[PDB]
Amino acid sequence: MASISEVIRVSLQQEGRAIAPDNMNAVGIITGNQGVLSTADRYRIYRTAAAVASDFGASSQESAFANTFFDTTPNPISAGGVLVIGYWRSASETVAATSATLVSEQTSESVLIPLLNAINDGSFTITVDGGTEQEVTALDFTGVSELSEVATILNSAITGATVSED
Amino acid sequence: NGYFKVTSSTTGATSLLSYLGVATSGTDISAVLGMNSESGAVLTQGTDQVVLPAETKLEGITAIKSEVNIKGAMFIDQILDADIPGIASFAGANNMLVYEVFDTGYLSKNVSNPVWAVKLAGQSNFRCLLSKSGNRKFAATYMARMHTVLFSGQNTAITMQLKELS
Repeated sequence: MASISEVIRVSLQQEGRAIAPDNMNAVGIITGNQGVLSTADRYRIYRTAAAVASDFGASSQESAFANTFFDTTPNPISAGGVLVIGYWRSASETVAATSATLVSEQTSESVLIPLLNAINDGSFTITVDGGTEQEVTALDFTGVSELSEVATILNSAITGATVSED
Repeated sequence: NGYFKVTSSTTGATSLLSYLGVATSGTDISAVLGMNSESGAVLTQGTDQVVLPAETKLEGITAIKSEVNIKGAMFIDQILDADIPGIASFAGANNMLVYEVFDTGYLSKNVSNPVWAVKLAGQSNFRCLLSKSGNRKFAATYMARMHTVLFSGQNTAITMQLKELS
């Protein structure tokens, strides 16, 4: 009862990821609704009205401007450009305080896995600074094939702090 | 096949030492026969009695490559797990492939699972195969499908994704 969907994976409606280009025509629509974008979340880059709405909501003003933008048959994207949406603090910007955040620079998934696989034990010293500094040792990565797995192992390894992979 | 075999009727601890020598009573055939003492000739002296070599291990495959220079090997039996790393290392060192199958029990990312051990060890010459039935014959049609390549034609390097097997 095996399927095609493992050797020839065919799907529908996947939004191609958009990257900030050097191109002249990477235009911007600046909005004034703090509903989805923060001061830190100063902008966001789009290539399809569908994704625009699926992030903002098809009922949003920004959505409607996105439609009117995307309907011009010569579309800026047709010339290798992107749409962006910015944000300027129209109203009282409330910013809920977040937790301390730690990020790895090394985006490379491939290089990390073998090193973790070889190492049987582990050792690990974080400080939530909420009291006793952590002393974390019992780390095994032998059964890991993906970054999510080492992430979850770390989660179970650090108290009071959730870890994840993005 | 061009070889002249001379074997005494008696078996066990009976020696045909002589390399046909020379008789003073006639014109020799020994020299022209090519079985003189100077002439190269294999003379396996009769063994003492029946011999009972102890049961070797599948590691005794060392002997086979010692005499044939094969490149793709099998085993009728299933290779027991404790021998798996040994035969894998042998494959890596003696520069050949070894195809092996496993039932669904070995389907894990666990170290205790020998195949995942092979993966984490980089023993890439020890190819691991799956058969819910444990169909050892599946190795054969596998070995018989990979190795069909001439290495002198224009384009002959084949993968094995989706190849007809028997």
